[PDB]
Amino acid sequence: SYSRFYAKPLAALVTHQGREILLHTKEMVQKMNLEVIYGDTDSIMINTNCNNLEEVFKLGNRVKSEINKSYKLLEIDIDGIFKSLLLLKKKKYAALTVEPTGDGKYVTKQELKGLDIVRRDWCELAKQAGNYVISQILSDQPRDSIVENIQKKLTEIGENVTNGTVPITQYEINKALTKDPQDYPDKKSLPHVHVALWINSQGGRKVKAGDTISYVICQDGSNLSASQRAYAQEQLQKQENLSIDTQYYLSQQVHPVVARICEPIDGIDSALIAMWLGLDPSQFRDEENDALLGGPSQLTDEEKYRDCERFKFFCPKCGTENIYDNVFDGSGLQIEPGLKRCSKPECDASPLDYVIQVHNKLLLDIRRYIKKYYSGWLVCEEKTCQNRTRRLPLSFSRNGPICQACSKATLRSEYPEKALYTQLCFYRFIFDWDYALEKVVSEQERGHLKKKLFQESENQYKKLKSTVDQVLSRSGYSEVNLSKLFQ
Amino acid sequence: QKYGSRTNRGEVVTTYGELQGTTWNGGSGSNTNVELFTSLDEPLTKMYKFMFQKLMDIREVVSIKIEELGASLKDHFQIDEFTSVSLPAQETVTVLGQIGCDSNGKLNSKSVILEGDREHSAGMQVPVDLSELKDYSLFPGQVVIMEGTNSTGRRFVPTKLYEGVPLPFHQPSKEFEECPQQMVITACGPFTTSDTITYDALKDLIDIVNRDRPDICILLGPFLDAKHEQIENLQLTVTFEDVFKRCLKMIIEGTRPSGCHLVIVPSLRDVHHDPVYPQPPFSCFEPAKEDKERVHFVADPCTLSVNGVVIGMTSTDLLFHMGAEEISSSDRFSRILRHILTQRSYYPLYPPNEEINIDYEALYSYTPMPVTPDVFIVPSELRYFIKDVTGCICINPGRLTKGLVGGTYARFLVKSGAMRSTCISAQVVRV
Amino acid sequence: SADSPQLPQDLKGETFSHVFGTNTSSLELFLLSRKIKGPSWLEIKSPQLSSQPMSWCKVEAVVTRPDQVSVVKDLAPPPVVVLSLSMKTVQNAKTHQNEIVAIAALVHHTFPLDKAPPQPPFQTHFCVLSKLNDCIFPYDYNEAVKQKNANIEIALTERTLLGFFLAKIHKIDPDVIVGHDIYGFDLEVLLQRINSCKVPFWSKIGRLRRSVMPKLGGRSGFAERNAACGRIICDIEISAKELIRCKSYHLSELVHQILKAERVVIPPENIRNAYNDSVHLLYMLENTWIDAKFILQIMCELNVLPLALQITNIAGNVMSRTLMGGRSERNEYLLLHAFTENNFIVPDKPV
Amino acid sequence: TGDRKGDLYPSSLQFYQHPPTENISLIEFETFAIERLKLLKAVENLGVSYVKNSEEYSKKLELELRKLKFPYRPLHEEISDDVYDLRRKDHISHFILRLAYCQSEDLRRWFIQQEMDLFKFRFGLLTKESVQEFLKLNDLQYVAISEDEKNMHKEDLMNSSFGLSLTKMEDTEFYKVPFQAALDLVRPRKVFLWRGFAFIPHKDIVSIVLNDFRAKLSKALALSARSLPVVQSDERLQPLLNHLSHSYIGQDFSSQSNTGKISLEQIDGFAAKSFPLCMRQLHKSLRENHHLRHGGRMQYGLFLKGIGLTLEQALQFWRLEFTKGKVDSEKFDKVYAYSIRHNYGKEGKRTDYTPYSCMKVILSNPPSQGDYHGCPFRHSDPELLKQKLQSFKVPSSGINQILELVKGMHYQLACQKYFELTHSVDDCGFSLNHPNQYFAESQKLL
Ligand code: SF4
Ligand SMILES: [Zn+2]
Ligand SMILES: [Zn+2]
Repeated sequence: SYSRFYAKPLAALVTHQGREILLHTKEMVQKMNLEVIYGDTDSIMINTNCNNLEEVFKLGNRVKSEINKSYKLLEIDIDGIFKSLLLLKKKKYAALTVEPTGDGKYVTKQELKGLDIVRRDWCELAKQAGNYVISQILSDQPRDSIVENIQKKLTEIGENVTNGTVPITQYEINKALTKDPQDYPDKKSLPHVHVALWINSQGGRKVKAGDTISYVICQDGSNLSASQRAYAQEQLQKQENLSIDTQYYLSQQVHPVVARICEPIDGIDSALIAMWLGLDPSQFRDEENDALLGGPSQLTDEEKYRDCERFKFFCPKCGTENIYDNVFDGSGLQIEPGLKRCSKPECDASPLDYVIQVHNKLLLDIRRYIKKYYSGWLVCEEKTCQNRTRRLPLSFSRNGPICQACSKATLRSEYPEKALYTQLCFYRFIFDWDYALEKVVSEQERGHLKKKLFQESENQYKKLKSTVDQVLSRSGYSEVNLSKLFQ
Repeated sequence: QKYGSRTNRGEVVTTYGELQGTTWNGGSGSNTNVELFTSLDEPLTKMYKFMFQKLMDIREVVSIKIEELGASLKDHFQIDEFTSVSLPAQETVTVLGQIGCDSNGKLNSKSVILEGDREHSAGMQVPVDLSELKDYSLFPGQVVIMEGTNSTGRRFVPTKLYEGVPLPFHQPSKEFEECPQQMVITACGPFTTSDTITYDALKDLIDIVNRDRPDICILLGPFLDAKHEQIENLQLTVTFEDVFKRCLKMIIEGTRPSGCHLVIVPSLRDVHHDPVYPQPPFSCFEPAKEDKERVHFVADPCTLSVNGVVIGMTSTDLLFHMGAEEISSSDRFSRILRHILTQRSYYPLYPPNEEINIDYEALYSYTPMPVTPDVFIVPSELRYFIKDVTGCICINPGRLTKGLVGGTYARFLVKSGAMRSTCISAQVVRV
Repeated sequence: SADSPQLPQDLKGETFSHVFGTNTSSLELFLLSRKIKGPSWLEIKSPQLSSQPMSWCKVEAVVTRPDQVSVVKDLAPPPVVVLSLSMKTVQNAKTHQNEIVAIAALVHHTFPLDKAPPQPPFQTHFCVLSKLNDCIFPYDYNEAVKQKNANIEIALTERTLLGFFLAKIHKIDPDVIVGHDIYGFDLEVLLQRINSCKVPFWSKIGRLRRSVMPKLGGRSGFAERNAACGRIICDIEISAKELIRCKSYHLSELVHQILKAERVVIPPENIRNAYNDSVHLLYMLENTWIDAKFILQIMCELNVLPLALQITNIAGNVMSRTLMGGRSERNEYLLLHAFTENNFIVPDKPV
Repeated sequence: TGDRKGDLYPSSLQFYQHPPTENISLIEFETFAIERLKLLKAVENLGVSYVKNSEEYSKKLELELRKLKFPYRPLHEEISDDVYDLRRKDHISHFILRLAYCQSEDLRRWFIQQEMDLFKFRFGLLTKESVQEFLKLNDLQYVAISEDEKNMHKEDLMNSSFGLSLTKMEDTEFYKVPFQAALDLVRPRKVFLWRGFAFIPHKDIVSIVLNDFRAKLSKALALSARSLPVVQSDERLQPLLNHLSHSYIGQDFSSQSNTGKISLEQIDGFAAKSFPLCMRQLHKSLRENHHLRHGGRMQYGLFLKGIGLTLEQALQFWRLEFTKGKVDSEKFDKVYAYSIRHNYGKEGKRTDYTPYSCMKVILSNPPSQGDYHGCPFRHSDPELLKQKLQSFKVPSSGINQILELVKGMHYQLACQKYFELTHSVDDCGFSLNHPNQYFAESQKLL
């Protein structure tokens, strides 16, 4: 825009043509049984799927020819070759750069871009684990061997930690104090600030800004967050009531550093890494593939609402919680609407009697979810940062807000609009009599439910669904303005 | 029990302005003209679709807020050029930005950051060192202009903090020159005791209204509090809408003898209404044909014109929200009120408090203060007061009910063109 | 004439609808009129003598009419004087300012612009060291400096250090000054400390005799201030960003990636502690000298100056703006020359 | 015209000139988009398989239109609410697909082709009255000749239209069009011109109409591609529109529900005739090398899940197989078991517990040397494929057919033809889009 010759029409036309060329190139490369694993106006990263460098050069020449055929003046060059590539983002990868020495022989050199960890408060255990994982990935071995070696090392580290064979110096975490410890607004959640306050309280050399605090997270029988259970090493050696919190050191130190490099491998997830380390996977559980498997619009009800909270209602009479996740409960002729009988067999109270209370609880839950959405909590997508802030910064990358803790990753909403929309849709679903009858219910069950003795329940369910429908009618996520699209 | 046996009924707990008799009387809304302040921007009068905020839209709204306020201040101060906040500065430069906290806790003098706008700084932030600033008063989300230096390129050191510039007051037309002084009774929720749902304080206030016959009665929410112990634990045998309808019927029908224009302002604590700010007006009640011209369902915030007198009002507890975050070098409420007036927004705090849901497009469209109001009603959990901030009479009438005990309301007299003494008298009185 | 007023951009009359070229710069008019495309050999007919010196240059001439300047062709470029500059500063916790405490300069007097970079990249060098305002020198600073057998000058104040630096820049008269973050840090700090210590003749940093210092960067940027007018300032940060990809463009990363060497960074708290022993002070000065050497080596290895010359010749702009980077006019001049050569009314510069 | 209807949808066929202005729901948006994608894919498949004038083409297209509830037949009753709804569907869905099919020239061409085909079919189902109505509503102003004028130019008309018999000609009615619209007919002298008007039978007119339609549609697609930046910012519609062309439009197999009981001993037998080639190959490799690479492991295992193998069953299967070489029980428990468990779980990226569809196998994860996954009809050299088919003793003619289809990149159709040959059924009665579907149909034929 600042250009002396700025011409918005010309720039728009050039950009549009560039888009067309890029998409056509993707189609061509795909037709050649190869994969375009990245593409930008400046470069294209293609998966040759070959183990020979000569065939790689042949495929590059063929791709250049195919592109030039449709665009004569578009001259392309090969900028590099990678033997192996772990890719998380352009500017975020590990690779074995190939320099060909001639005559079919080449030399490989490791190249890590964007894998440095901004946070420096990491125990040597996690650093060594990450180094080993990167060494295994950047070896010329196949995928299966790499995964087997990674599993071996992770199980070994977990067993060593749980057996207390790990040198204590490797549990130490060093963090720099950028302020006076009392001046941190989040001092409660910060362990190094806790240790600095303790050090100052002792009466020795007071720790001011610029000082490095070394601490180890220890279990002391306090039922307090890991931040509060942060102790200096000497205190751990002296008290005799302090033990290293191995679970913390495996879940919060090793697991992130390892999963930030291993999760991209297909077949490995955070849960698998947790299992290998010896933790509980329960605590750790692409649009193209989704389209290839049905897309977001053709999901089953169970998969569409699997992350949504179910409707909890406490019986006024007995006080037992009732979880509602469907309009109907039971099978066969024993099937009845969920709000007909209490979940406690000894309780004869019918929740359908207290439908005013159900309405009020529904409104309170809707308010709770709307408040959660408008809280605007953002979390850094980087595993090694996981910065949580309410403040949205005006500094944006192409992908969204830039995290101001590490300055290298995007902030993602903790409770996005889709989450709230799906929650409201689920609350509508658990009260949709007609939909349940048509889709969820079977034939004999449908016949048993499509008679009298349930008309009153049907009317009450319709009234309850009216509330969620009213709320959804006021949501901008559930409406598409076709005027704005087509003009 | 405790409320019904109180002994300080009718006590004047605070006074301001011309002394008046022990009894106040009004015109019963006879020669009264109440409307919404006709400014350039259209008012919020109907529900707007919400629950769909794009982070890009929030970024744009915040950036344009900073840019617009900075443009007005630059014209006012004859500032030559703004400089990018992030760039190093060996010599003194003027920088426009908004204040924030480097962490999630409460702001302190060592955790201040300045975030620039997209036009001059590409949205970049910079830490701020307040060691060389002799006097300051900063809260998060405050748009400021500062002269300072950044020698290390990593820490901005302000040397001057430009003062705020409030909007000009309203210049009333002569159409209301001959109108008499108008009486306004303002009360804020909760209206029922913590352990009851009978609205006894509301009945007492309605009796007071019929007794004194004010010209306007401004009732601010909540009317069915979400924090009421009965509401949270689900002990109510009737729907929320039914209770609210009963309350509104009580208010409207009970004020029939007084003939007083009722201005109803919703609250974020209204369990029956849409939880979003700016809050749209109530729309679940249809007044009878004999009360249509008397009842005004307005939005939160609201700028009302009463015979030329501009009254700003908000149900949101602005003072409590900003007192928890304002940092000063050395009256705190007066400082916060001046901050609100100078920022020219009914909610300048960013990020907001944990108890308010903000739709930022609606905030941009419906929270700008058109002018500096003659009277500014700001109910708060803090103590009641009547303050004069830069010529604006800021009234905190407290809340009608304070837990188990009765609370307070306020009554004031407004006349356009009086003496700038548009507020003849004001009093915080007990219920 | 240029002394007459300037017509409004939106000027319109009954007979004419628009006015083009009202704000065209004198330099642009000259370059497009005489078809001067980048650095070249120019012949001046009927040169005059300036009444009083206007520049800090050895020789001066004046041409009354722009038509007297013609472009000679096909001759080889001459050698240029290149000065690689590094400086050590310390932040003052009380005054919140950076005090220049050391400067090191490496000078090559015959630097080619069309040949290969010389080996070694420099011929002479000088260094100036100062005490940090009540940080007295170690007992035997003079003896150690003399034993080092170097061109080290000890200044008793920052004012004397700046005066010495300006005198040396005047005497050497470098055509190119190369540094790292020179536009953004070195020049700004130099000017601030010159106007703070009240050092006369700041313009010796440049080549024209200027009385008033340039306005702060504002929107244009640090580069577009022209502090060293008439000298080509090469910031290897911008040149590296244009010519080579790196993880970061701090000097240490560039040294690691381009020269395959290791660069030692003296922590800020150690710079002021180096005034306890003469050995430590000499180590700090040698670190500054090594930094200057690294800057010059990176410049030579990337071939920044020959590439800048070729880019300027192809585009046909001023070389200083070629090496400034950013929003400076580089290819706009290519288009301007083409359109002027094809009878076009080029657009007015945005204002 | 119940509540909120109007004269916005006069006729069934339309040129799709005026964009919709309504506010629809996201669910309606997605349903309409997917439904019209199914319709267009059915049109393409039927066009490849059959001749567009064939009666089989018409019957199958009518069946698809009825199944997806799109307007295809007129109704001389009135604008019934239901009818209105259908027409609204058509109108909105079309434009949605425009937004989906304007990014790349290839896509554009595909869209245009399918749309034209559909339009032609619908025109072919229009009664003369309805036809004229249409030609009027769009200001095409083509006149149907009178009977008297027809008799007046009887001989000229007889000699104008190729292969028109006297009585058959008496049974036909022509239309009068300006000659500027019948360029392609007049140029080779296959339609009579009188006083600046061509007399086009009921068969050629569709051609002119289609020409106009195509022009308009191409222009529209260009404009849509020009207005793309405004839509990319709407995340809600980005996953759909950016990937609609690669959207699976079959049934779901993630939830087994009632898949029957399969004994391991049966599996080998299935590989004879019920497993599609993609799976058959993997089975063979697993029984030869006693091992499969990640890709294959996933593909095959998920297929097995789809055909009803239970978690325990799968664990046994894989266990034994790997144990027959370079693997011991402990190894299977430490490295591989978790894989199978996740395959049978409901947590992951939806590519871990969902059986892969034909498109997933064809357009994703191309096999490398030593990898035996993927679609043989796509990822195997044509000659090699021919050899394989010969090894299966499929009749030569059938082989030729299959190969022709493969040359057209109609891989799924090739597989379908193979199925039809192996089971000796002229018509399979289904459209192949998932290997598990393949298996199920085979078993239905037993
Ligand atoms: S077309 Fe589908 S079912 Fe047939 S072999 Fe290929 S992937 Fe398998
Ligand atoms: Zn119960
Ligand atoms: Zn981060």
